[PDB]
Amino acid sequence: GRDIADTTDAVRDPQTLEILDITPCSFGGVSVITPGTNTSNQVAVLYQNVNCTEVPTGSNVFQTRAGCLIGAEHVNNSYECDIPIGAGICASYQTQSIIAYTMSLGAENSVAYSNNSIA
Amino acid sequence: IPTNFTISVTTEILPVSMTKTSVDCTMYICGDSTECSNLLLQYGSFCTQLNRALTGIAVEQDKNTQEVFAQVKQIYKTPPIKDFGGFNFSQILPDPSKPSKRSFIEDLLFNKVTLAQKFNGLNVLPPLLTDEMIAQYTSALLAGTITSGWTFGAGPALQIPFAMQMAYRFNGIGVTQNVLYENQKLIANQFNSAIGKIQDSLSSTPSALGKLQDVVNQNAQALNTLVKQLSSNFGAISSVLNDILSRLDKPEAEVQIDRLITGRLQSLQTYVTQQLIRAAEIRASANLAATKMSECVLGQSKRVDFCGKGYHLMSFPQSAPHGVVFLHVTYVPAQEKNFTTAPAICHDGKAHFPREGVFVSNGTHWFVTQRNFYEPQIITTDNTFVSGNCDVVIGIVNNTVYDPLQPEL
Amino acid sequence: LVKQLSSNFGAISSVLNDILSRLDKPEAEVQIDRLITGRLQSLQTYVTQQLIRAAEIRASANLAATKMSECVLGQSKRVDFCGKGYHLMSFPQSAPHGVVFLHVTYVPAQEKNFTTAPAICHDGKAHFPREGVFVSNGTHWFVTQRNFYEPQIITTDNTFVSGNCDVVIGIVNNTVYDPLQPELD
Amino acid sequence: LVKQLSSNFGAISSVLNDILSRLDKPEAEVQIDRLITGRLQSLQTYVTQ
Ligand SMILES: *[C@@H]1O[C@H](CO)[C@@H](O)[C@H](O)[C@H]1NC(C)=O
Ligand SMILES: *[C@@H]1O[C@H](CO)[C@@H](O)[C@H](O)[C@H]1NC(C)=O
Ligand SMILES: *[C@@H]1O[C@H](CO)[C@@H](O)[C@H](O)[C@H]1NC(C)=O
Ligand SMILES: *[C@@H]1O[C@H](CO)[C@@H](O)[C@H](O)[C@H]1NC(C)=O
Ligand SMILES: *[C@@H]1O[C@H](CO)[C@@H](O)[C@H](O)[C@H]1NC(C)=O
Ligand SMILES: *[C@@H]1O[C@H](CO)[C@@H](O)[C@H](O)[C@H]1NC(C)=O
Ligand SMILES: *[C@@H]1O[C@H](CO)[C@@H](O)[C@H](O)[C@H]1NC(C)=O
Ligand SMILES: *[C@@H]1O[C@H](CO)[C@@H](O)[C@H](O)[C@H]1NC(C)=O
Ligand SMILES: *[C@@H]1O[C@H](CO)[C@@H](O)[C@H](O)[C@H]1NC(C)=O
Ligand SMILES: *[C@@H]1O[C@H](CO)[C@@H](O)[C@H](O)[C@H]1NC(C)=O
Ligand SMILES: *[C@@H]1O[C@H](CO)[C@@H](O)[C@H](O)[C@H]1NC(C)=O
Ligand SMILES: *[C@@H]1O[C@H](CO)[C@@H](O)[C@H](O)[C@H]1NC(C)=O
Ligand SMILES: *[C@@H]1O[C@H](CO)[C@@H](O)[C@H](O)[C@H]1NC(C)=O
Ligand SMILES: *[C@@H]1O[C@H](CO)[C@@H](O)[C@H](O)[C@H]1NC(C)=O
Repeated sequence: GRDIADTTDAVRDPQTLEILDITPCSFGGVSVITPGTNTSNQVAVLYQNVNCTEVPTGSNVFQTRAGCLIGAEHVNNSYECDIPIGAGICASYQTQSIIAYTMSLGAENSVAYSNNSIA
Repeated sequence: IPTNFTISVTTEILPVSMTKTSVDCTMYICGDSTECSNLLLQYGSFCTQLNRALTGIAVEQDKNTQEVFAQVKQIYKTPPIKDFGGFNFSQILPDPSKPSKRSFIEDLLFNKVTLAQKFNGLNVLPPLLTDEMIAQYTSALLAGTITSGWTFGAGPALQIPFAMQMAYRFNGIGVTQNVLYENQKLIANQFNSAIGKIQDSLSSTPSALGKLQDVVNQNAQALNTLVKQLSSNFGAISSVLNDILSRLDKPEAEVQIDRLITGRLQSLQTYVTQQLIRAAEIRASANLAATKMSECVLGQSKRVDFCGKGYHLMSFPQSAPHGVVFLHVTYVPAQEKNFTTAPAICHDGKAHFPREGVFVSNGTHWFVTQRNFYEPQIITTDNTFVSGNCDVVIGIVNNTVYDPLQPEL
Repeated sequence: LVKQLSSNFGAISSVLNDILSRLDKPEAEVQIDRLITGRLQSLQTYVTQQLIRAAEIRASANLAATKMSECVLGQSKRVDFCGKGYHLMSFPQSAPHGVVFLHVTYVPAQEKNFTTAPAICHDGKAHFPREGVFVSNGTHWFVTQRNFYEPQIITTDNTFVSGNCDVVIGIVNNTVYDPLQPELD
Repeated sequence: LVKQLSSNFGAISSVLNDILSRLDKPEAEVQIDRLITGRLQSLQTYVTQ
């Protein structure tokens, strides 16, 4: 066979004459999420664009849109972006570990709008 | 001098960001071939140079988005009672019934722009801010400008009635407050219609968002081109690295592999070089968009044709896939009338000049008018001033200046 | 750029003197050509990057020059062009490879809510404020400037009249104190 | 860009016809490929600038 560009993507077996599809093994970029080494030696590792079922720990494992994040503790809180990860997710170091969270866009406010009032 | 006016809304489209691509240089060139990888190392840090160049711009793409948006320290909400003096913003305000919390118009923008995925060492990184987050910033800016005018762009957000806010914006273009208040229904109606017309403009005028679609198309073409180059076979016996390795001996393969490496190095270097140049173009666009955000959303600019054609009153931002859309609200004068004029009037031997206005003639009588709207008034000492005699002004005409106080004696 | 000199671009060694010392003409020529191609490409890459980076700096310099002209040599009305707040002035300071601007801006504080209206009705006429806004502290109406509360008495010298009061949405009844009355009496 | 054409980028001659005339097929191919690389480099340089 052949893909839109190149590579067979499929072959016919010479003895059974069956067709097998060939999918390249999973891969992706690996990045280290760290505070300064003059602050802490604990880091978290992100495997980019992979599933949580891949990369042969538990508890400190969170799946995000950007890939599989291992070593950071996910919380339901929000803060200013510190170490940006992607898709609204970022991490920060607090004291005694690395925390993963959805970033805040700022404090909320509501203007006391009225047809007859000004400030 | 115009006796009427039209409030119109124009749409401006500006790109803000690119696709945050990344490349595994070794995987692109060598893949899983150990022999090819060892040869690649002979080219030094080339592989790292490309990684850093692409990373640089990948980061820049979030910087660009953050500069255009995130111009607010607080996220402002829209009041539960939308009494804005008759001005209907329902098409630009977020629609709560949808999970994306987008405005009606924003959905049109996202639906019109169109965004095989084989991984050969090439990949794509997500934006730091999500579409929902951008919508929240857009909504904050919009809620702010509707309820607090430009005050939120300076310090604290200070509440003001929308009708009075417009009065300031009209005054800001040289048109007195009388014009708004006495025509508020007309103005609100023209505005509401002008906004509704946006839907037709975006629905038709096919595609419309050419600028944003072109950015997407260019990035997609660049990646597709880069992939296709793998098949070129740059002087080597075979485009397939495994085919060379399985057919030739070691030193025999090395001389063929070097050719594939050389060509692939050129292909990657070319791709990155172009991305750096395109990134600069987008950065400039983002800087312009950010400039406009600050000058046309957080205030009213006096820069001609910088914020739509006509006299600028206000604008509203809307999000878009890889950019920002500005809706510019401008004042354009209409229904011109021919009047006879003069630079000054000769009274009791003294030359009278108009104060914040111009002298016009009805044919039999002279009046003071404002510019950009006729609204005439009788000539008195309150709307004129005196400087010297009447023998120095060229084109000066005769007339009486009336009742400073004489009726009250 | 320097580290790339040590790279052996398909040659037997990355040291030119070594190639020249150990090989004769017909063999050295080949090894040398390999290093030339590699080094030339590395240098071309360097220059290309410098040109692109230079463009970024040029744009920054153009912005800096623009800002100095508009922020230091005058007062700008461009929002957030001179930092947050209303621009008063800017003081430049030198720096190693750039310029630093200290932007002085006016930022309003400690706001209070007042009752307002677009106009006042007096003797059937619609009175509009001149260079100010009508406010009320709950019992009395005043006219003040927009950017700093200063409640002045509403008089004929602070207002102007258009037409009647049947066309204004939020007009309120009040008295405009014509300053001539006490001068006439 | 034009002057770059009159250059032997490690080649025996800047002229393709001379290469084809003087060398046989398997030898000319190498010299031609060499000029192609050099001349493409010149076009890439021109366009980049
Ligand atoms: C090989 O030939 C045998 C018959 O001798 C047949 O049954 C079998 O399916 C063929 N293919 C394979 C994979 O054995
Ligand atoms: C490391 O952190 C300490 C905190 O007290 C600080 O004094 C020191 O200068 C820092 N060193 C470096 C290299 O940052
Ligand atoms: C991971 O694999 C499981 C298989 O059941 C699938 O349901 C899940 O959606 C996958 N997650 C991602 C991020 O691909
Ligand atoms: C905190 O996040 C976890 C994620 O699994 C969730 O199960 C839990 O309910 C959240 N707690 C609160 C208070 O939202
Ligand atoms: C003034 O605004 C504050 C903040 O919204 C509000 O709490 C207060 O009740 C308002 N006072 C009046 C008189 O509107
Ligand atoms: C201005 O034009 C509109 C139609 O566009 C009309 O309805 C309105 O009455 C006109 N106003 C004046 C003062 O003529
Ligand atoms: C705004 O326009 C929409 C159009 O569908 C209409 O349904 C809505 O009632 C209008 N709102 C106001 C306040 O006029
Ligand atoms: C003003 O005079 C010019 C003379 O050419 C004429 O064309 C124009 O229509 C007139 N405009 C009005 C409003 O009468
Ligand atoms: C304005 O012009 C008309 C003729 O077009 C004239 O009848 C009228 O009296 C003039 N206005 C005044 C105040 O005289
Ligand atoms: C305008 O031009 C005409 C040309 O004949 C001249 O007679 C008239 O005096 C001029 N008026 C003014 C104010 O210059
Ligand atoms: C204007 O008034 C003066 C008063 O002395 C008179 O002499 C002059 O002729 C008048 N001009 C015209 C055009 O009537
Ligand atoms: C403010 O309100 C008080 C009554 O609470 C009133 O007597 C006073 O005149 C008003 N205006 C000023 C400037 O105090
Ligand atoms: C303000 O809104 C109320 C209803 O909430 C309405 O009765 C009142 O007339 C409005 N006043 C003005 C000036 O719009
Ligand atoms: C007071 O204001 C109301 C507003 O509806 C108006 O109807 C009424 O005539 C005004 N009172 C006087 C004496 O004008």
